[PDB]
Amino acid sequence: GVEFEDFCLGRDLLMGIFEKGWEKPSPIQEASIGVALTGQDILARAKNGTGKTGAYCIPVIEKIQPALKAIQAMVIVPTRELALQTSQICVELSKHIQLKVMVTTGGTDLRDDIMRLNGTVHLVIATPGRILDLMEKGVAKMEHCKTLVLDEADKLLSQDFQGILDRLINFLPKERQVMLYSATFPNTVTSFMQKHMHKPYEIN
Amino acid sequence: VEFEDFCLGRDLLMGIFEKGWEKPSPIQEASIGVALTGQDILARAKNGTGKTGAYCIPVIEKIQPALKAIQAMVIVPTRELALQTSQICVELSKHIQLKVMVTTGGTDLRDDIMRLNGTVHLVIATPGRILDLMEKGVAKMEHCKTLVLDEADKLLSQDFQGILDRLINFLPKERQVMLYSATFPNTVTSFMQKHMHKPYEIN
Repeated sequence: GVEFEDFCLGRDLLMGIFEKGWEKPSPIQEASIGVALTGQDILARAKNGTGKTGAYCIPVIEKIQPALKAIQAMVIVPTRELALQTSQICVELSKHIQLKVMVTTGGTDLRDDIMRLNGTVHLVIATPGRILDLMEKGVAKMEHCKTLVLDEADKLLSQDFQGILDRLINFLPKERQVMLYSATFPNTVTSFMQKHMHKPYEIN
Repeated sequence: VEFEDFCLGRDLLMGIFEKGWEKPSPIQEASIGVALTGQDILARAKNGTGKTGAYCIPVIEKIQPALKAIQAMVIVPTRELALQTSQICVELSKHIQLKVMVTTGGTDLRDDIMRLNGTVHLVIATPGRILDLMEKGVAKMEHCKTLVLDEADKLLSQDFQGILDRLINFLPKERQVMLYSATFPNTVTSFMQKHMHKPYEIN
């Protein structure tokens, strides 16, 4: 049976995993974590549960350098509810790392977010509209953001979002890892992945 | 850049050090991390003990010594390469309770049978001899989840009877295949198409 120690995670992260009660990796975690740690793009068909979240949160947190005071990874979700669920898991998993997590879902005085970004932020969890606004204003600087997670990609690429995911991803460095998770794969998703991703590892 | 940077146990790291391999060669840097994730691998590489180490290191890392069953197999075209490779595996695994067996021409089948009655974790084979032992039911492959084909172009060239093609159907259908070859003629790419799954390509 595959163990979390089999991935060679930092001890601080391992303690957060153990202390959250995750003794052994779930199927989607075992399927994805090892490849995700290599840096290869990831294309995963997954339903909108929460084992999905651990599957991408663990590798995202592992490769963040907390001594580097810059945004190094970003998770994009379609809703506030999902942003809060994902943020809770990241905060829990990174309990023993000095990792600064920022959540924004808009609906607030933009100065709340500007205030936070003037400080140290390692990991951004966001709905796409507000964080794109912060990127276009130059408040969220993306030079070091080498990892992007798109969670519920079919929703994020729907008509609702009016093409802003394409504007968002164009701010990221060209050398970067994209992890895409989605329940369905219509033309919006497949055309996006062909344009922006590089020979991703596919996961059923 | 360093062997320590890959996810390898201290026991194997010691065997790599005592072999005198200071840092991974470029084929090793490019291979080891992906190999450890379980992905099929397609690697263009010319001959050397560096490509040998590129597949021997992750193969050894993933063997569970407490499981007394064949867990990986390496196929090479000559007895002499099998002997060189098994010796490297024994040296790399000096600090691990790992049992390595060679199955090639030049040994009595009665000897192979008696050895396979004991514990064998890793087989280094030429194709004809191991296929014979698998057919006889003596080399039991239920747990052999990793197969390496070294110098595939030579393995698949004169295989007019389809030995390799028949051999691979004795392995678990859920399996990792690592293929290394200097050239990629029709026989090699046809094998890849038929038996491998979306392999990670290395040049």
